[PDB]
Amino acid sequence: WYLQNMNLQQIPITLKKEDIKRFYQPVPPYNGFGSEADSLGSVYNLQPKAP
Amino acid sequence: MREIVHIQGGQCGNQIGAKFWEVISDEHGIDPTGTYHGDSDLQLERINVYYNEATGGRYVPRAILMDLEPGTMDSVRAGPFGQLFRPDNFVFGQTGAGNNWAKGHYTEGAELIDSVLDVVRKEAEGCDCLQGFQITHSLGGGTGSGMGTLLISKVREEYPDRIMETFSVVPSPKVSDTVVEPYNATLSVHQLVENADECMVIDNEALYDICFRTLKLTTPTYGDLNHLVSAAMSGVTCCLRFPGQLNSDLRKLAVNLIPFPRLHFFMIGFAPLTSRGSQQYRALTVPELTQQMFDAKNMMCAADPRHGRYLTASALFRGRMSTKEVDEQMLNVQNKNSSYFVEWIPNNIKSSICDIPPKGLKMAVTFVGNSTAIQEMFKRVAEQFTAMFRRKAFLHWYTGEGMDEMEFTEAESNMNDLVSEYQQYQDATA
Ligand SMILES: Nc1nc2c(ncn2[C@@H]2O[C@H](COP(=O)(O)OP(=O)(O)O)[C@@H](O)[C@H]2O)c(=O)[nH]1
Repeated sequence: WYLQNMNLQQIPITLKKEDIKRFYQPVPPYNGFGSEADSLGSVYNLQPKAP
Repeated sequence: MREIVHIQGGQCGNQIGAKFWEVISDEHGIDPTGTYHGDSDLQLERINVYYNEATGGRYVPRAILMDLEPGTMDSVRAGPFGQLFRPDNFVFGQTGAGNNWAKGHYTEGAELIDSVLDVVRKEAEGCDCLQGFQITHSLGGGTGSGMGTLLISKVREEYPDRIMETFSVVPSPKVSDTVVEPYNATLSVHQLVENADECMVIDNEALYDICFRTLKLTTPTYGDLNHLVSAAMSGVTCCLRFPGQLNSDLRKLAVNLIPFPRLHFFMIGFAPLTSRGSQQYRALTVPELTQQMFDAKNMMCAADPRHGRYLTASALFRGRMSTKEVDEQMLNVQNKNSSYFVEWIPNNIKSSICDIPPKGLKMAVTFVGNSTAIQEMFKRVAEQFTAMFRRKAFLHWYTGEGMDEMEFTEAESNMNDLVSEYQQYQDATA
């Protein structure tokens, strides 16, 4: 309607959206026990399963 | 000064030494070609304890490897840090003992031990000041249980004033990989109790239990067991190689941990150990170290330490810490667990502190405890022995190679007397 009647195209305007903060937790270093794949199960889940 | 040599025999002894030397090499910062690449100056001041200097600046362990079969040594030649061993020390047989104590102790072992005794004598004469010997074996194998204990006897006959340590893997019925475990175990213990200045038992059941519940790792392996054993082994001798507030050598431990000369059987423990998941979650403090130290489950043996009373205890701390906190924590624990400590000998806990922590850890703890709770392993081993001996089972091999059942009867009587006299002091009161 603005295009034909008013000879004016209406350009919609964007908006800033909500951005949530997220925290990062690093993998602990290798102590020297067992193996990487087997030992990472403990930090991956409470109940460890075979790699 | 006051250095010792390493002597390993049998598959178990060779494989234990294989990663004991690896842990020592990692601690001292030596490359697999023998070139030192460490960072601290303290890493070289006491390197002569375990390493001999050679031309070109390299170092070689004073390790002597023996077996009646060459396969285990040809395999340890393949493992990491296996190129540090001096080739002449490898002594191997051509037949094998077949898990037979008689074969490993009477006919083939007696003939073979001449060369290894020659090289051991050479090593003992070469060193500047001899402190003692450490010998690692398992009681589940015939060649080990015979040849190792016969060499213990021969070395004791020639060096009565030196100290002897034995790293004994006893066969428990839960991890039973052999049916002739208790014949060999009893026959080895009968000779070992007479000659070994110190013995400390290690149980594979305890190793696997530790691996599943403490570390919470799904797939325990021989490597993990050997690494735990090697860490416990190095925890004892760390203070002799590194400075500390209160140095305590193996002779001082022998003085302070053995009240009677026939009571020299120990169980040990190492702290801290945790899963990767709880490594950042946990905090390293003296109270946490001592509570994980004195936990009954943390022991390196399947024996329950709350089923008896501790005769004595020894502690080796690694890391920089205040001595007052350590003393007050030990006093608090000894007051809170008075029911589990014998009453007629007060202050039965020894403390030692070293200022050099292990690589990768800020604090470390080694526990060695002489308690009456070790009687259960001997009782069950003797029960299995008398069960298998009452019907003369599998004795044809043993009787066909020079030894008789009178020796079996004497060994059983001596072991039963040892158990009885070990439990006698448990009920003693002042
Ligand atoms: N820590 C550890 N113990 C082992 C390993 N392999 C076998 N054992 C233990 O050694 C004992 C058997 O010793 P054996 O091989 O018969 O000794 P040998 O006859 O002298 O070779 C058993 O009780 C096993 O639990 C290993 O790779 N690591």
